[PDB]
Amino acid sequence: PELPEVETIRRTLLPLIVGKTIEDVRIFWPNIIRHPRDSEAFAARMIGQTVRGLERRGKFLKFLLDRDALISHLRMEGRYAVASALEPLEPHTHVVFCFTDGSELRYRDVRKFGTMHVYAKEEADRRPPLAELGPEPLSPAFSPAVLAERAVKTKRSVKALLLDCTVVAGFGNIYVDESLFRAGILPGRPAASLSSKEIERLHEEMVATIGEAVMLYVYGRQGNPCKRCGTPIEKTVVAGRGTHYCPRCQR
DNA sequence: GGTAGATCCGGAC
DNA sequence: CGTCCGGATCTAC
Ligand SMILES: [Zn+2]
Repeated sequence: PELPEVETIRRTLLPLIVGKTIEDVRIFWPNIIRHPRDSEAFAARMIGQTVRGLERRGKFLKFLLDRDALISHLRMEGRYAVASALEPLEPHTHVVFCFTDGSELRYRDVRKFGTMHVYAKEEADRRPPLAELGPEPLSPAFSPAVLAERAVKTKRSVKALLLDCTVVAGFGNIYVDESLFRAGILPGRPAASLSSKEIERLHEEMVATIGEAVMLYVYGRQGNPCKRCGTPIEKTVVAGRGTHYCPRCQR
């Protein structure tokens, strides 16, 4: 899921697990667990902790417990569900947190691609994967001035810049293509080639696109007419990713 | 120290 | 049906 979907998950999941105490943690694909390296240690440390909150940073969910934070990334296909311990698990369930009330928080992923890290709460923000995360795209800390500073110091494309999690947190491939289209900027443009007016227009569209979705012009629309000018949308590879643009609207 | 390339994964061509 | 593809490391020029 993208950042707006992660925010929805954070909002809806919290009341379903807040105040529940972990009684067991079952791990069916150990590779999901990244810290501690031993999944038996990951399971053992969670037991007896109560869920106190749920925050989001970028596309990461941070489950706040008594002493620990569990930091979770779903990638494209991960999903959480809260359900009864009496019912059969859905396919591709890799990690289950069993609560003392007979309910469970279940993690499901066909692609087996998500990650989980557990640290003492106070350590979480200074260790992987949160450690070098950039500002929230909807926060004042992400300003056109911060964006200009990163753009001018790199040789990379503007698309590669926006994909960099140290520049802005959790801004997905879909939103990068959509924001660049709305801003009228080609995704292959060197980031340092952007004018001051382009930078602020880009920031503005980034904030609008992501802000709208939390409260498509190009992505996946290749070979189809641009909704603004009727030019067929093109697809290319930029920064190793599928990249969608209108070659007339974007410059 | 910036940055491309390697790495993980399975459903879909 | 070997290869393609997302995000965010981690590795190593
Ligand atoms: Zn157009």
